[PDB]
Amino acid sequence: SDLPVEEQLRRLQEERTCKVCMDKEVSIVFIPCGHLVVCKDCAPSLRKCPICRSTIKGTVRTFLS
Amino acid sequence: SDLPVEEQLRRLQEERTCKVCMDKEVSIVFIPCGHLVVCKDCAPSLRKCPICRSTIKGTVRTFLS
Ligand code: NA
Ligand code: NA
Ligand SMILES: [Zn+2]
Ligand SMILES: [Zn+2]
Ligand SMILES: [Zn+2]
Ligand SMILES: [Zn+2]
Repeated sequence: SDLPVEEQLRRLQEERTCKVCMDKEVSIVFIPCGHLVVCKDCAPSLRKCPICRSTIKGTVRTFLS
Repeated sequence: SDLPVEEQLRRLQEERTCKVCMDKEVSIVFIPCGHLVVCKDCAPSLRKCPICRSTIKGTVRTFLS
């Protein structure tokens, strides 16, 4: 793709944005699933990953650069 | 911003793309710095993080979703 720019931009914004608050950017990696889908403010409120449903056993704070 | 879409798209592509191979997408988080800047193919060739310069002491495989 090969797809409209604003459509490509929307897809990247979406994958970089928190899946629970739809506001702040992702910054927490779940262990063991490895999803990067929530921000640091939202992570403590979760027992399980929003995407798959693995019970979060650890977390790593990450920075996109 | 408030900036041209193709410019916004370029910035997001760049932050999602490996900083060493400029090809595959980022998928490794460095420990302790927490940078997500390289792919899984490129990570083993590094002793230090490309962005800051922390000596990588561990890694977590992450998936953007
Ligand atoms: Na998990
Ligand atoms: Na590091
Ligand atoms: Zn959030
Ligand atoms: Zn998950
Ligand atoms: Zn790479
Ligand atoms: Zn670093």
